[PDB]
Amino acid sequence: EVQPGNVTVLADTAIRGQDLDEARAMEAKRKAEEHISSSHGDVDYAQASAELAKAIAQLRVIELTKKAM
Amino acid sequence: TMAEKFRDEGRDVLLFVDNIYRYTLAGTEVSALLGRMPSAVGYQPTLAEEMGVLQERITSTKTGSITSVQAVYVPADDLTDPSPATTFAHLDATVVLSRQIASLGIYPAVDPLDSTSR
Repeated sequence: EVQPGNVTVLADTAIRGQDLDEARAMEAKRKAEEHISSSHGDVDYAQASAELAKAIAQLRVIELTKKAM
Repeated sequence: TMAEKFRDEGRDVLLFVDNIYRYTLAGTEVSALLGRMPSAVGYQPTLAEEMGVLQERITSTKTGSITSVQAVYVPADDLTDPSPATTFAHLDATVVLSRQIASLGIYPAVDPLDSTSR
């Protein structure tokens, strides 16, 4: 899109097309008609979450300290 | 003894003892003066016999029955103190009250994860 004294290219980030977008939509539909889900790549969150899950496990603090809540 | 007399007449009786712990405590105070070496947390050596000789004659028989309710104080809220621990065995229904529940205003402050019945 070009203007008086200015111009812009609203570039696409991936190849677009009638067939490619329909293939992507077909996979997006299949993944929902099944119940198949992927794994996020946050290995840091995985490490910290498993460490905190194991550290917090089985520590019988409440009923050790007399805290009612 | 009066409960037993009413039992032997063939009747059925209710017996309410308002704090049985004070029966064992009054023994501890006296135990040392009688010249007996102290046991686990101070109690007399004869704690379990002093308790069983009483608890075992308060029972129903084929001539009459005694239904009894006993209050049982636990010192320092410690349910593992020798006296509550040795008293637990003599009861059919044990209702355990707790301070944590009472501080929530939830009366009667019974702990349902500790009360049980035969």
